Amino acid sequence: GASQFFKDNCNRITASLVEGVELTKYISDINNNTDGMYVVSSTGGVWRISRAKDYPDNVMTAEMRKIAMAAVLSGMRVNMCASPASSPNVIWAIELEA
Amino acid sequence: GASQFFKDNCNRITASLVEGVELTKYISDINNNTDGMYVVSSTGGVWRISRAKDYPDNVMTAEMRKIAMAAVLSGMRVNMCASPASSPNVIWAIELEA
Amino acid sequence: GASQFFKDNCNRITASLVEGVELTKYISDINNNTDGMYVVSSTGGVWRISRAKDYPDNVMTAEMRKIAMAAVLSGMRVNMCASPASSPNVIWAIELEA
Amino acid sequence: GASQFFKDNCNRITASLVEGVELTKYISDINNNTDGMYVVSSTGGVWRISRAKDYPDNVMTAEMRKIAMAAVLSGMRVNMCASPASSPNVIWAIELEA
Amino acid sequence: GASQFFKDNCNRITASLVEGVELTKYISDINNNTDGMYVVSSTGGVWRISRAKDYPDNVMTAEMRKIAMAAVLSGMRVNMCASPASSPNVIWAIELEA
Ligand code: NA
Ligand code: NA
Repeated sequence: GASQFFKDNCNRITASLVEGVELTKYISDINNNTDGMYVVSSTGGVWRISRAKDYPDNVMTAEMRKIAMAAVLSGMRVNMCASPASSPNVIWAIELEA
Repeated sequence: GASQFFKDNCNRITASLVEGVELTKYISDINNNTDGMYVVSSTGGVWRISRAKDYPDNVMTAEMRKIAMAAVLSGMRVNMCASPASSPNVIWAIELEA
Repeated sequence: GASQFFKDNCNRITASLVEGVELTKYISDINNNTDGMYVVSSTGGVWRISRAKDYPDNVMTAEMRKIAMAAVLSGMRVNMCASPASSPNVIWAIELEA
Repeated sequence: GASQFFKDNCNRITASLVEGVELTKYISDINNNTDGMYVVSSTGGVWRISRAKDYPDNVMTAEMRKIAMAAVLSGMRVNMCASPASSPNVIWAIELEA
Repeated sequence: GASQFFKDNCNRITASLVEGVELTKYISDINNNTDGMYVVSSTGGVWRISRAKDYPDNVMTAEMRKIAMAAVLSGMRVNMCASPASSPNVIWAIELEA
């Protein structure tokens, strides 16, 4: 049950809408090769959270990390818009649902 | 119900007062043409949260994001003072109520 | 009740001590004329939270906002040292109590 | 009680190990000549939390603030390596305990 | 247990995967010899959280510290990828598990 606004914003062949995901793992990694921020779902799916140096994307990425860590802490579900082209798929948008 | 203070400030300007809103979705988006931070109400109404690069407004915008996210986690209601100029309407002021 | 330390530091020449305040609203506002961060108590008293652009005061002002929002979320009471020279009165020190 | 590691790092005559402290107030002050962040224990003990502009102490001092806040909100105890003179004392290290 | 993703990435013979660690202390230290951020587990094992002055690694190390603090606050277990060459061992990746 992603909002219709969230669905409308991720409605293209080059992006994957994924709905009602339970995230159960939140990962920070600064190892070589695998550095980044990730989440893993109850199913075992993995996404990478985008990072960005400057404004405005640095506001949105910081909020993606807060959404991700709140979902893992609370068990709230998220809906995601993600790039299918990248492995793990990179999150382009995320929706935290009560 | 909105504080008299908050109602008076919103009544100064042409923006519209919205009371007792229950926010159920919080969105961060870095897609190409819908980038931003947004909230979705229990009735499906959508608003964008103000963005600002610089001081002092970036203080207030950061707190609007925290108020948004707290309302979504807690189910606390919010009152908004929202501009109709844009789609979705932009939150110019918000009040978290316990 | 306010700590002796908090009370001793609130210089009565320049400010007044307010004890055992229950804050029930937290407001962020970016409108042109009512610009700022505020709190509203259970009795309708309003106060403006101080902001600063530079270190070190912006460490303290960030923590005033965290105390304010935590009090509204939790119902924990605060004590304030507030200047009466503006309306709303401005908070120059705040003490969150467990 | 304090970890052996924490005790080991605070084992000198000029700083005191203080264990099982209940913090019940958390103060932000920007007033003339008392500005700073402080905590008050259940028995009336006062400490200033250190402040630092630059890396790496800006990381640790920000974490000391979050530890103090969390202790006040949760009632979790802390252990401190602190100065041994009259209140208010300074803090060299702080351990939040579950 | 560790996600398959997490386990796959802790793949240097010089590194150690530790699973299902319950962290019970979170330390901020600004002493001269021992400055840093640490966690202590329910069995007394100690680790140092990595630090980084600059983007991008400072995004991940900030999230390491949020993961550690959340774990101590909630009792949620963590999985770590850590380096034995050090005393205390240094965390190069960490997975918070709901
Ligand atoms: Na006075
Ligand atoms: Na000592």
